[PDB]
Amino acid sequence: GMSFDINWSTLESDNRLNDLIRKHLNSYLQNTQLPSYVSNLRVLDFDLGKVGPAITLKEITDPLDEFYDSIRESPNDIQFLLEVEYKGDLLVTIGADLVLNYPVEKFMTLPVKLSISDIGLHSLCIVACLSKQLFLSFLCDVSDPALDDNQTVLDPKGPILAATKPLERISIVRSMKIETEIGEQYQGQGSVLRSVGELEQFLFTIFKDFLRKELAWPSWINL
Amino acid sequence: GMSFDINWSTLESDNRLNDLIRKHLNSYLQNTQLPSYVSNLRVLDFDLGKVGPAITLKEITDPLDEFYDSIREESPNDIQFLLEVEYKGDLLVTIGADLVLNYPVEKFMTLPVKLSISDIGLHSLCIVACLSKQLFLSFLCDVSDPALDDNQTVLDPKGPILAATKPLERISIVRSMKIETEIGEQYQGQGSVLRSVGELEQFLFTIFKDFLRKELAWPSWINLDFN
Repeated sequence: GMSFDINWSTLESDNRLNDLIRKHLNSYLQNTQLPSYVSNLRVLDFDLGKVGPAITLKEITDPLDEFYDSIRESPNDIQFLLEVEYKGDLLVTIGADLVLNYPVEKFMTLPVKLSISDIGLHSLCIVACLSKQLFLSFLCDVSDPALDDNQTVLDPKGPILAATKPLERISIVRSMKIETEIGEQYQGQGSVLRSVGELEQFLFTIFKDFLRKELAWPSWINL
Repeated sequence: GMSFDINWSTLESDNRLNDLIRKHLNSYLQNTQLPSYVSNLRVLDFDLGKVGPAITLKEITDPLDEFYDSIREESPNDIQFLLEVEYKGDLLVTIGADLVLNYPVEKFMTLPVKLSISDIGLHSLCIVACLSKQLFLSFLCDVSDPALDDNQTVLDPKGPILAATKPLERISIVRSMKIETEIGEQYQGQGSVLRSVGELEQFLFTIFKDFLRKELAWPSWINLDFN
């Protein structure tokens, strides 16, 4: 490709944007139900990073007709079909309050720190634009099995775009790293470490679901 | 900012884009009048590079009306970006030249010679307009151009930038450039050869600048269409 360094300070600040994303994500978190062992989940900080994705424009066409059906509830309009490969420094700092003991009740609360980072990604996205609104979406994973025999992704009767069989499609996100810091007080006993463990499992699944319902086809991010 | 790698291979081409630029640069060279010391100028190879510019968003607006009559020529919502572009990438031009030497006697000798233009410095204000269905890029100004003091907005059509376009009244889009020259090592001894080479390097420098002026600098512009 070719190396670009893009700065949009005057459109919206990195601070501003990061906090917009942070507020969405918090909106997803405080609107999902929480388990036994976690009492409070919130996004402390979000940082999109200084490292972006490798974008490969593969096709350019008119927007899909499902958009026109979406607005019937022209022209000028154009959709990009892009092969996006992200291996960057997106960082989500999440705070939580873990509930410690089965015995008796509510024995102790703990402040805990989780860090979602190093998000791996190879995927097919479409970015459509139609007066006025701009449309970004993650369609597929590049190595998803229903692209075999070179069948174009933009086929509406295809399984991709139909989304008739979500179970069979490989997850958009290929890699992820969730780390967890607790006070050195509690690194000693395994009960705490176990609760931490499935806290990170739960967080993994929660994030999985977030991207599924926000970014994955059929779920749209709209500007 | 944020680091992007953009690839437009699906639409040609690294080869075909390079060869297009090469063909039109050759078109410029073969159509420019030459000094006595250089007989022939030609483009051996062109390579846009793997390194692009640092782009900073500098406001946004609806496209200038000049576009719309340059389309009466022949739509909301079209849009124009005003960009601070800073290029110091790896653009590489390999140019062949025929050197004329006539020291003793007359037209004594001509010398196949090979020049390398590289490290093109650039810091400028560009505008990228998109109207159905066409995308228009043009380099308006140099960042440190004197008609940008007063903080007079560039997009003022009555302002000098956009209206004037006078040949020498705006600092050249191109700030820096480095030209190397390869000749037969048997000729590295003679000073006359080296001096002719120097004059050639300067002349080539100039030529390339005005080429980029005539191709990129407002009111000249580049068109990419989707049809």
